[PDB]
Amino acid sequence: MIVPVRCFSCGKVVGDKWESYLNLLQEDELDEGTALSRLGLKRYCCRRMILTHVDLIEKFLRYNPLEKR
Amino acid sequence: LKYICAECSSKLSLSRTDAVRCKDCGHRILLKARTKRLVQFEAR
Amino acid sequence: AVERKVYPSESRQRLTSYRGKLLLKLKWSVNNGEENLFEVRDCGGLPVMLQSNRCHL
Ligand SMILES: [Zn+2]
Ligand SMILES: [Zn+2]
Repeated sequence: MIVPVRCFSCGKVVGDKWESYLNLLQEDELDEGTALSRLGLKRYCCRRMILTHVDLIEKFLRYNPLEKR
Repeated sequence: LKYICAECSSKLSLSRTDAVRCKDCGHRILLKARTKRLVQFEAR
Repeated sequence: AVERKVYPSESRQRLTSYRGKLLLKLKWSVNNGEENLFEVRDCGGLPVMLQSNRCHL
């Protein structure tokens, strides 16, 4: 749903890396493997976490029962 | 203000034998609001 | 008190059925046309297929 905090296998913090990773692909126009490297994700353990994350939460958030649409 | 309208989202409260409906919309479906209360969890 | 649309989410939350009014135009013909009466009849709430030409989505 939202970025996981740690990499499942490494233990390495990964949750501070989602918003930046998107900005790398978007703004700096890098490919995925270059951007992952720039964020320090070396082990394929860790590259997998950010490479394949689906920010499904951003869908959930569009249904907010506490505001007049 | 215990309840919330499911359609217009107006926060509102009820009483003893009161119109089970939004006082703005007239929609007859109301969500019970989460109010300040202690629930305890273990971070595991 | 004039009609308002019902969307399927409401049906899901109320745990009832998502239905539209089924109307029949009844022809009541006396003596082979000599005198025929018409009346449109409310034949109940007919469950409607979601995302079809009778659904509001
Ligand atoms: Zn990893
Ligand atoms: Zn309302």
